[PDB]
Amino acid sequence: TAQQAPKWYPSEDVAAPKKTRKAVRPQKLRASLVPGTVLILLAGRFRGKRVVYLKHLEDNTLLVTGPFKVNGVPLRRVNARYVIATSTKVSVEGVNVEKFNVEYFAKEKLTKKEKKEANEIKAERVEDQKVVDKALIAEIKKTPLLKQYLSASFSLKNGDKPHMLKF
Amino acid sequence: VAYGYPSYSTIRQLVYKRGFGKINKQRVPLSDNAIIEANLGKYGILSIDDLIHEIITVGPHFKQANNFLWPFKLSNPSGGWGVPRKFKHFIQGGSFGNREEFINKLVKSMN
Amino acid sequence: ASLPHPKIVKKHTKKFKRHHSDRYHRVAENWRKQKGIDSVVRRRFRGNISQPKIGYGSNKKTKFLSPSGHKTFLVANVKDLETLTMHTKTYAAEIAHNISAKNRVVILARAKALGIKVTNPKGRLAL
Amino acid sequence: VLKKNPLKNKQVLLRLNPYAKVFAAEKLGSKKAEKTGTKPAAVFTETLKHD
Amino acid sequence: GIDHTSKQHKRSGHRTAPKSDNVYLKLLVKLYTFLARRTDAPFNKVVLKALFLSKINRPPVSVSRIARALKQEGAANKTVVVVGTVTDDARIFEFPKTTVAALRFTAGARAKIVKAGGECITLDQLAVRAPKGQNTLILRGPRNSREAVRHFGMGPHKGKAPRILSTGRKFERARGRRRSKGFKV
RNA sequence: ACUUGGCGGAAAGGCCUUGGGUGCUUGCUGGCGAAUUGCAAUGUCAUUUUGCGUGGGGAUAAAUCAUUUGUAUACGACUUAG
RNA sequence: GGGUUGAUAUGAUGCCCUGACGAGUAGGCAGGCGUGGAGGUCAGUGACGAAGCCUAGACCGUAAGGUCGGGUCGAACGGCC
RNA sequence: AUGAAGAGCUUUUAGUGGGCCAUUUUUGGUAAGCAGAACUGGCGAUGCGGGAUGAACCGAACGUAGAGUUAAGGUGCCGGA
RNA sequence: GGAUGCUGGCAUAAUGGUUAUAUGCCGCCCGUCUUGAAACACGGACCAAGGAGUCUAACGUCUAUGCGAGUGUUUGGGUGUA
RNA sequence: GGCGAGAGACCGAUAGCGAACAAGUACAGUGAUGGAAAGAUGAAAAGAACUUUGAAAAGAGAGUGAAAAAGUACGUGAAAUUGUUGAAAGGGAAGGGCAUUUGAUCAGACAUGGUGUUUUGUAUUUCACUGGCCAGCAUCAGUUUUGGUGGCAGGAUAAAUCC
Ligand SMILES: [Mg+2]
Ligand SMILES: [Mg+2]
Ligand SMILES: [Mg+2]
Ligand SMILES: [Mg+2]
Ligand SMILES: [Mg+2]
Ligand SMILES: [Mg+2]
Ligand SMILES: [Mg+2]
Ligand SMILES: [Mg+2]
Ligand SMILES: [Mg+2]
Ligand SMILES: [Mg+2]
Ligand SMILES: [Mg+2]
Ligand SMILES: [Mg+2]
Ligand SMILES: [Mg+2]
Ligand SMILES: [Mg+2]
Ligand SMILES: [Mg+2]
Ligand SMILES: [Mg+2]
Ligand SMILES: [Mg+2]
Ligand SMILES: [Mg+2]
Ligand SMILES: [Mg+2]
Ligand SMILES: [Mg+2]
Ligand SMILES: [Mg+2]
Ligand SMILES: [Mg+2]
Ligand SMILES: [Mg+2]
Ligand SMILES: [Mg+2]
Ligand SMILES: [Mg+2]
Ligand SMILES: [Mg+2]
Ligand SMILES: [Mg+2]
Ligand SMILES: [Mg+2]
Ligand SMILES: [Mg+2]
Ligand SMILES: [Mg+2]
Ligand SMILES: [Mg+2]
Ligand SMILES: [Mg+2]
Ligand SMILES: [Mg+2]
Ligand SMILES: [Mg+2]
Ligand SMILES: [Mg+2]
Ligand SMILES: [Mg+2]
Ligand SMILES: [Mg+2]
Ligand SMILES: [Mg+2]
Repeated sequence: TAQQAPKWYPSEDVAAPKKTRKAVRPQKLRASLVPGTVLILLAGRFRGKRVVYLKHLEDNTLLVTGPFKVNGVPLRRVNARYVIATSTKVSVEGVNVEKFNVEYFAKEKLTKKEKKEANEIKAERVEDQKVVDKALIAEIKKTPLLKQYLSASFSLKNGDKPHMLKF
Repeated sequence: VAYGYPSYSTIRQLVYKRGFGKINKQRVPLSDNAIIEANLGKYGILSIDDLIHEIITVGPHFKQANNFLWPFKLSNPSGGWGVPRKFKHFIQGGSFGNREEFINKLVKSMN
Repeated sequence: ASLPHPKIVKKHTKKFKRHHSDRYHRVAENWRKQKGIDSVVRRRFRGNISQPKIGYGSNKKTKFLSPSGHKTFLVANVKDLETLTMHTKTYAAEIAHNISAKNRVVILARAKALGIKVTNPKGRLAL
Repeated sequence: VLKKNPLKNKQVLLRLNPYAKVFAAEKLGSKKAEKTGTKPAAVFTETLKHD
Repeated sequence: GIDHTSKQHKRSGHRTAPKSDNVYLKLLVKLYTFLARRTDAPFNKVVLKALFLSKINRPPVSVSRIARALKQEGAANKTVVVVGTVTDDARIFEFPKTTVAALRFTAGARAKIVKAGGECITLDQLAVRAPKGQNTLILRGPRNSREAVRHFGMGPHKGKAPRILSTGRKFERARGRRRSKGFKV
């Protein structure tokens, strides 16, 4: 024999985890995030774009829209820690947002075999966008320069001090 | 050493945050009144509060309670010592000696 | 397939090398304690090499485990391998260095049949 | 296996002391005192203000 | 750091796990540490400690010593326990009907105790007959009777047997032992 | 991007100006588009040099060794000549 | 300082719980690593390549050191008590 | 009164038997980084932060790591503030 | 009386290891006598191999074993697979 | 000691007798005396016929051999030390430690049991996922840091201000 043996072998039966005491209870969003509030996106494809907050979803996310006709941001799901909530406010009374949920955004995950060589849209989502944005632009048209404020993009300038700024 | 006259607040905070008993020559965190009832129930003491009482209202069994209490292991003061130089008397601008009622502030910073 | 284990921690992945194994060829790299009266390494002056001590010891839960999570067991034949039949999730076989190529085939076939992991299934393979 | 500190963790606070529940109910950390109409004598004040 | 009052990491100073590699003694230890752990009897702890002892701390116990011990009051029907060996003694001519528990018996001791109508017993049979030490009587033998102890504490005015191979006249009976030759110690 | 006329030598290598051409203009009002980077991943936008290619111009040497000299010289070097 | 022989499985010098502690020349003690040979065993490895040598190639160990892969080599050699 | 970290007891044996520094007390000496004593604490045998640099001074004594707070000493730049 | 849930990307040298290099800070030559060594104190140019508390007679303390008021077969004899 | 035998927990060519070999040899010293170093091709010389360059030694080929990485400088063929190639760095040394970058190089896990037959070789399989590396969010726990804010007490029941 090259190596003799261990006289005792450890058990291969796996031990079970103790009962944990970490219950899931909901988020306490900060007081500056109210539906209708205008947000600035800080990360992602649409970083620097101003957008409208509509609904707090179940997976600690915010439902969000450009509206798409204004700046090009569709009905989307974002995270609260990657946005700045401004003081500017819109009224969302008149938008039937109850339809949207975590299942509305499902990726239909990709398989192992499908490797992209070098490099589509759902009509339901397109039409729901056209339904919501028409009710939103009707209220954005009231306050002046707001359609422009949303079509524009946010940027920090020389001298901007975010600890001093107000959004 | 630095010494002085402690208040109920700092006695209570010490015994509740850094509260350790000498059970069979071991440093046991108190964490419950059963330990105290088992090791001091002889001397009428049942709770961490009755212990604090025997401490502050210096009783017949202060010796036994204070010996049961393991020496308090305090950190350094979170805001500092207040002086630039420690090893003069509190009177001469240092830290040692009797700081009669200013010991509560230091101990709370250290606990 | 390995048994679940924690993250493996080492605390010193660098080999403890003898003082002046870089300076003299006669001085080998195998650790020797400096026993000198004026040794900076023995006295532990700032900026010197580290000395091995028991605080660098590895956790007893993750000791002797390879990164796969198996403990290595040397084997020279199928009978030595079969001791790990009911211990596949804990122990992995290492074929000894002095084993011939034609017997390595047998050991690897039996290990594949019994589900035993082999750390060196490439020694003495021709193609 | 772990020392939880009272003065936070109200649960351990109440495990150690059951009086902590009614202490907060009555706000005994903010007890008001009965007003009194006592005034010091003239000798105290004149000795204090003396040179 | 700590200003230490005691010596750190000091062994108790007491033997555990007898360093004899005798498996039967190890089995007796396995039994008696269990009994000391679960019986609440001091006898088990005494016997367990005694089983750890060295040979010179396990001196032989004479049957005449056992007879003395049984000539006590209320000790005639007791069980004598010797953690060690029992030796014979021809200086006695009567021996009672006692039972004796011991590790080892010499042939003469066994024969005397049996011929007197008694029985010779092991410490494992003692465990089933008396798990808490019922009606027992532990006997230890003499320790300072040894030869080495004669020389322990050698010095002036102690009277403590110098270490010497050949005895007689002209071996350490001169200057330092009589006033005629210098001084007496 | 062209074009006119100036000024600038401390390291100017930049500053100003003329004329028209061309593009954009968020000064104002509108229309269309963006989505799928899937809840973030710098999410790639700069300048530094070099090389290989195409196509459009431009110009057609010297130094060293060797020989020689002695205003030089340990040797190199230096100074000369051919 | 303590707990734990209960049948069924493996190690009671075992496993587990609890608390404290950790500087070190001369020096002491303990547990281990490695070398030549001896008894035993693995019905151990081996010309389908032993031992040795080289290897900013890999793994284990706090370390002593051990293991593997590749190259070279050619006849013996190791693990455990 | 306070504390006890277990109290007491024995056997055997190693190294050592050149010392040095600081505060204070003090002898000789003009004095000495001189010679010699007393008490303690240290270096020797001891790394660490500070005193630019230093065996002994200040602070603090060391298993391997993480986070926080500080000692002495510092916060124009070298240099953390 | 000790962290669980949801989600995404990658599933490979990407994290990580090793190694060389660069950068910031630290880092005096080992061994040795010595109160004190980096020393303007001594040995050491380099490499391989060899190289230094052993055995014995008599003892001591301790430990283990065997027998035990006894103990020690082995000077010798008998026998032997010598 | 001599002759003849048998053994070894002995040494294994810097060991073991000084001497495993043409060793008390070569050699030194007037002399008495002193006194080494030095073993291993391969199973077998089959020890390289022959061509070619060269004055030749040799080389390059060819050939023998299981192997010329065995060629009488011959088993294996370490290190110091050196040559060539490749890689990298380098302003009065080099080397080391902690940490990361950059370059080079490298191990490990990526099957898993599993609904399941959209199945071929008809029972092999048809198979969506499974577990590793790196992160983000929420809700908690332990240790801590930095802020905002509320209710109370005390003192000459602040002193003052104000009347
Ligand atoms: Mg601070
Ligand atoms: Mg300070
Ligand atoms: Mg070296
Ligand atoms: Mg020293
Ligand atoms: Mg704990
Ligand atoms: Mg410590
Ligand atoms: Mg124990
Ligand atoms: Mg030592
Ligand atoms: Mg080989
Ligand atoms: Mg190398
Ligand atoms: Mg051969
Ligand atoms: Mg002595
Ligand atoms: Mg002496
Ligand atoms: Mg010394
Ligand atoms: Mg010190
Ligand atoms: Mg001081
Ligand atoms: Mg820190
Ligand atoms: Mg600074
Ligand atoms: Mg890498
Ligand atoms: Mg990396
Ligand atoms: Mg790297
Ligand atoms: Mg390097
Ligand atoms: Mg330096
Ligand atoms: Mg000197
Ligand atoms: Mg000098
Ligand atoms: Mg000299
Ligand atoms: Mg000398
Ligand atoms: Mg020299
Ligand atoms: Mg050697
Ligand atoms: Mg006799
Ligand atoms: Mg005889
Ligand atoms: Mg060969
Ligand atoms: Mg060869
Ligand atoms: Mg050769
Ligand atoms: Mg070399
Ligand atoms: Mg928290
Ligand atoms: Mg907080
Ligand atoms: Mg008030």
